[PDB]
Amino acid sequence: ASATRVIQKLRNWASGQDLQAKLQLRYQEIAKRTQPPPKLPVGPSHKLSNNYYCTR
Amino acid sequence: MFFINILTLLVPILIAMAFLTLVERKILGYMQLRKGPNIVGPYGILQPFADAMKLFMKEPMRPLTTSMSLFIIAPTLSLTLALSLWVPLPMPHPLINLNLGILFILATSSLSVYSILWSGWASNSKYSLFGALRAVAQTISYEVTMAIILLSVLLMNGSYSLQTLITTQEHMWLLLPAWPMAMMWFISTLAETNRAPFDLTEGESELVGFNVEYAAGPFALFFMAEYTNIILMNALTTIIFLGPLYYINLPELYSTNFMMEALLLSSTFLWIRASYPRFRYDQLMHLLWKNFLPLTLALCMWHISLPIFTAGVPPYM
Amino acid sequence: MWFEILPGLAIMGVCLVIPGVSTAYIHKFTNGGKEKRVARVQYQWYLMERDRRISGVNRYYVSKGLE
Amino acid sequence: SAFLKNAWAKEPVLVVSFSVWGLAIIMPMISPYTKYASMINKATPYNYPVPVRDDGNMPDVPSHPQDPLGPSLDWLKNL
Amino acid sequence: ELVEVLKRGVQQVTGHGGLRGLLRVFFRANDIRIGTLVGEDKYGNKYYEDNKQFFGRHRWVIYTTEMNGKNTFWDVDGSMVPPEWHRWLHCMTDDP
Amino acid sequence: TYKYVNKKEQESEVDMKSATDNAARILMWTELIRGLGMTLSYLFREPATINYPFEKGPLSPRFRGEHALRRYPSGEERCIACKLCEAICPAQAITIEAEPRADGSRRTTRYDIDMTKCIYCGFCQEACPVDAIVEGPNFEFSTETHEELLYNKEKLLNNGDKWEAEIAANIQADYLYR
Amino acid sequence: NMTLNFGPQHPAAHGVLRLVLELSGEMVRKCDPHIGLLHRGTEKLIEYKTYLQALPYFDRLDYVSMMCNEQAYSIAVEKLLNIQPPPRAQWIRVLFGEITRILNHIMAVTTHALDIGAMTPFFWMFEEREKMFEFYERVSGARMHAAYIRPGGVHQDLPLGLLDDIYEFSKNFSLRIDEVEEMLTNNRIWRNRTVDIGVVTAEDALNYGFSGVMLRGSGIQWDLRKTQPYDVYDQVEFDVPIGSRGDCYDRYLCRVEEMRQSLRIIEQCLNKMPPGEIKVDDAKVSPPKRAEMKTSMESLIHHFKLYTEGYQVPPGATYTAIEAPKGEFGVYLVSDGSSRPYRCKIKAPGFAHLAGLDKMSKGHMLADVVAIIGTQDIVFGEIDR
Amino acid sequence: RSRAEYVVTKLDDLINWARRSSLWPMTFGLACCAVEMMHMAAPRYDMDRFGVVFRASPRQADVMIVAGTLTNKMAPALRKVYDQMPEPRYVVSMGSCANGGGYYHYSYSVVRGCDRIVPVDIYVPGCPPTAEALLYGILQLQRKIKREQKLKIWYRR
Amino acid sequence: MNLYTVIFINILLSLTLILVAFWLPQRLPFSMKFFLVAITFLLFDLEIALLLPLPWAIQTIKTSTMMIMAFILVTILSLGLAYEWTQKGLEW
Ligand SMILES: COC1=C(OC)C(=O)C(CC=C(C)C)=C(C)C1=O
Ligand code: SF4
Ligand code: SF4
Repeated sequence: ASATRVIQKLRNWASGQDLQAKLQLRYQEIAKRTQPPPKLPVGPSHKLSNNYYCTR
Repeated sequence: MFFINILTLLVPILIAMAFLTLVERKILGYMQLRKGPNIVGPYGILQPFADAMKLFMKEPMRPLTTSMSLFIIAPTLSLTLALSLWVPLPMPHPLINLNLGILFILATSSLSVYSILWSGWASNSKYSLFGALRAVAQTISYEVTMAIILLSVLLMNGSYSLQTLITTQEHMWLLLPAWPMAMMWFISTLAETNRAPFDLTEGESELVGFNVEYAAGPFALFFMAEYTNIILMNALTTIIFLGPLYYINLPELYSTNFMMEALLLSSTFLWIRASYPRFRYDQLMHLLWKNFLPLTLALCMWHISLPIFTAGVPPYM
Repeated sequence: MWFEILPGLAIMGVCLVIPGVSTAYIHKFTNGGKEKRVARVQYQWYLMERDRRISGVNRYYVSKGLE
Repeated sequence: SAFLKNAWAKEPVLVVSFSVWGLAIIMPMISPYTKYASMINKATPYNYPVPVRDDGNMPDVPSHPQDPLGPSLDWLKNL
Repeated sequence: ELVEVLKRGVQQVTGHGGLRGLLRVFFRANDIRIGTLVGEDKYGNKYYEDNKQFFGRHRWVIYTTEMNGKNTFWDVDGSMVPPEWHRWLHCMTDDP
Repeated sequence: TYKYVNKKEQESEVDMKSATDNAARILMWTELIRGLGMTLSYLFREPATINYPFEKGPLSPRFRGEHALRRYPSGEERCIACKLCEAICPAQAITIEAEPRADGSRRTTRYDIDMTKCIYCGFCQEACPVDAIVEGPNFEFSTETHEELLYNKEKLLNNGDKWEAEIAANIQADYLYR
Repeated sequence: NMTLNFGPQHPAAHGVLRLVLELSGEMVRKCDPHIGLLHRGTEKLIEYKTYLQALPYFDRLDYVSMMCNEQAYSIAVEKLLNIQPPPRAQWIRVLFGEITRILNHIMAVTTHALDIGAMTPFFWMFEEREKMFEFYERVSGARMHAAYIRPGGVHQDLPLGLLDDIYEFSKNFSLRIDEVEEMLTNNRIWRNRTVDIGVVTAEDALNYGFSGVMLRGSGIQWDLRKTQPYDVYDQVEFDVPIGSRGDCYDRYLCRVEEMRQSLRIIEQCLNKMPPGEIKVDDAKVSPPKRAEMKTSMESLIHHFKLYTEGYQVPPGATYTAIEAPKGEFGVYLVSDGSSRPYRCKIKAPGFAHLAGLDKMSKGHMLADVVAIIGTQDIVFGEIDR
Repeated sequence: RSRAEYVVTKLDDLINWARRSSLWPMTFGLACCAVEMMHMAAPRYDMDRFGVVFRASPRQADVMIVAGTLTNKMAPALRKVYDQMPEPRYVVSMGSCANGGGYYHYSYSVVRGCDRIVPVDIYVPGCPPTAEALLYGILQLQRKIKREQKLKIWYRR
Repeated sequence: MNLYTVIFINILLSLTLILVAFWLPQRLPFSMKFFLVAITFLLFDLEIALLLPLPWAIQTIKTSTMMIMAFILVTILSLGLAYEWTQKGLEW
């Protein structure tokens, strides 16, 4: 991006595609770092009852 | 003064040779989403000089099994013929104008095929000999159509002297007429400089042949030769088919436009390289002998007929 | 950005115009401000030589009606 | 004809190749200018035209180049 | 249009101090680009960020002139960056 | 569900118009020109390369990188020589021998990670109960001599002290996930 | 016949290949590929290593399709333990499995072109490949050689930003395939170099055990992903790109289609990934969570034993095949009751393909052989093992 | 400055700069480390920028990067290619498989390091040594090449 | 002479390079196809010769004979090519 319109137009044409819509270089669209803290889910078998291993 | 002129033609051309290499390593880069060499020097300007010095310093290796002359004659011949062919070129004024100028360029090019043959025999390793034999064949084949394409041109120019075309192309480029051959001159110029679409002479994936046993100084000289040629042949396209505007009062606008057209067509074979896969050895000869030679021989006859029945026989001299 | 390729091209170009301007002014200096005569055919060499004999030793010097 | 068609679309070089071979073998035969080539080149004066003695028995030869007699290239002019 | 790009170019060139500064950057960092100093570590390295540029090149470090004695004018190596500021440079943490 | 690639559904019979279009494709290299346009297009795109020393390719917190041994904030090295980091190392890289320190505490007399043997799996990071051995962020530790790559307890502990601040931040970010 | 060997250093030889060629002139009449230059002893080393500490080895057999390789060991060991991965993990393995087939195909299509002489396609896609590794590194910590897919379930949950970033890559990736699509699919020069080269007939392909795009390219309709659906390949919809004729072009076109079809599968996985746990909840098979091992005795005992000794999978033997990007990758794991395996025969799609080179490269030039190896997508790690 | 010592220090500085700026590497291409460099050659971390040749035949190669395990069947070859490289030549060992045996150290078919076969100048660590990590290693070779003082040693020899 | 001056500088420049380059640092591959090509090449190369004077011959007063001759030469060689194609020649 950050390309003068004319270069973009030349780009889009020479390529035959609207390459601007889907640029390869990433700009402020990528997930920000330090995404929020994760509280992951505990799966089955964590029941404190009727959880006999012999049955699983 | 003549020497001054000798220096003015060779030194600048050689420097241009060097920077073509840099330009080849940046235009190919940006096409492939990469900056190319910019860290050594400012914007990579010192990059060509840097590896030249690395190449000359590294030990030249003479294979145990190698001739020691057909080995050192080969790069000397390659650089000598290529730099020599810039001697008789109209820009617009030629350093040594020769009445049979285009025959000089055709003959001098033809001699370079030996360097490939001599280097391949000299190396005495299988990869080199196989590469040289196919290579000589490519180069020679692309000479037969290369020559006929010029003969068609000359017959519409009236003479073999490259200086005449500046007067032939005072109203229109010879591309408009004869475009069908330009294309065929351009493709043949791509073969004779062993550039990409036709780089089987020295395929890398195929036989990593011409410089297999050549490193350091010998590598460089051919190397230099190839790139100077890359320019020269492009420059011949820019005189024979794309005729730069000539004004007798100011001779440099001829050279200014010669500069512009040569750089763009030199840029084109750089652009061709990155854009196309390399042709097969027989696919390459299939093109010249089947696709192009019948087109060229017939269009050759059309260029002996166009003059006569259009009462346009060109003025000798 | 592509403009970085330009520095290299410029240096190539400057080095491809020098030759054409150089050869075409080291001629107009050595030949006395007049383009070096191109003697394609003998007649021209004759006329050229004739000129030499006509004045000095160099053909570029050119005598006129006042001689 | 049908092959001709495919030939026009497959192996479309030879077709063009031959076509030109012929068109160059025809235009010369039929053209309003073909004759000029042998004239325009004939006229171009390269070797000095040596003058003949005047026996005085020749009314065809012009006694002076600018005379109203002799050959003319007005055909070349306004060609 | 084109004038704009030339203009931003001037900004960049004139931005890194005087010509002295530009040459300092032009020749050792090989990039005349202006960003916002996000901090200067005790070693001397100066870190900058330009969120406008692509992810790859929005955060850069202009290394010091001398680190731990050694001259680092030209012999710049990555490890020069301090461990604290290493993750900021590699985008491990979005916080300076 | 299948899909034919390169299967011509039917035999389009040549029509002059079709033939011309094709012949033009062979004669004037039309598709070849199409390919040149694509590369010219990118020539105008911004290059994706990064100044390597000045800018660095992004690595998130789990990047394994270079081994380090951490210490408790107090200053007591975390490792208690349970030696299962040695047990689960796939390459046999970690060598640990231990003896009760004078304090009476359990500690490793010798902890040697052979980095040339190590394949940076990150299981040691996983296995440690006190999480004393961690995969540190640094990846730039190329060394002139092979011996430098072999690492004893003092190099790793020193590596741990140098990168502890970032290691702590990285473990802080990813521990909920583990 | 002028015997000439395609020595290892040559770039077209994938680093290690000594094809003894007999050149009947430039036409090559016989090839005797001498592999073994990268045999590392991968399957004799595994016998001395516990099931978890042998996972890493499976990321290095085919080194361009790491996770799909480690999904074959993970499925095998899981079968021998009669345990199944949790629902979220199975989607994550299918999500990572298709990122790997896009990654292998970008490898195979672009490096084939590098061999033929087209250089730009490699650079455009390789930038798209580091975008992808980042996804490996952000989920496992290793750009390649992750060790993420574990014998039971996967190792750690996806970071909280990965699925958005995989959408942004998949959203724009297809234009990138479209772009090399234009630059290397109709070039007369490519077609001539690739079309009608190394044709393999349908029955010959089955007999030579080709089992891959080489099987599908000649028209045989076989995908282990739809025929024998492993993991969740029963809940995702895709079209196998069967080619018609078998030339190296039809095989290229199939590889380009599978990249497109994988984007269709990746889309479904992001759209339908279930909330849940990433590893089976049996502490006996998958290691206990970091907080649990540091607060509950049953978990420390289970962590200590699993890391130090192992799963101790029940005695048995299984051959589990998954559709790895190259072809059918299968592990014949024979197991005694011990925590370390007894035998692990890695079937490499590639040992069979390289055998076919002599038959496929028949009546062909020195240059054709470079295309023939390129269209088998052979990585010598899998062949040499 | 004026001293035969100063002229001989400046001129190697020149000779060292040329070798440093243009290192044409030759990758054997063993195992997978070759991929982690094909990524260095690729656009995110271009090597050419630094003056590095993506593909160079042995006779025209300054640096050999051994990526991947050196089995006991490829050893006899590596040495040949190292021996056939032009004299000014340097080796960078990439991967725990090459600098040391790495996983596969104890195998019967793997040489435990390429240092046993070819003298090694920089050892780049990591199972897939990251691509920046190789780029740091190549840059470390450039720091080693700057320090070399061949002309100074000949003068005071 | 002017050419001689230029050329010897040209050789000197190349010999200088190779010399510094070497001084500063201080069995049966045969396919008739290949031979056949070389031959064809000269048959074509000779023809190129018989075709080279055509620029001077254009100005010949005859013209009719010129073209009649030139067209016959190009056509008979092309037929040579034609038979080369028809035969296994040119089919490598
Ligand atoms: C993609 O397949 C392969 C290549 O060819 C394109 C190789 O070049 C190589 C090695 C190549 C070099 C010289 C880096 C390997 C390992 C490979 O797997
Ligand atoms: S596991 Fe952690 S603590 Fe136990 S020994 Fe290995 S490092 Fe020290
Ligand atoms: S080191 Fe790690 S990555 Fe490099 S080869 Fe050996 S295993 Fe593959």
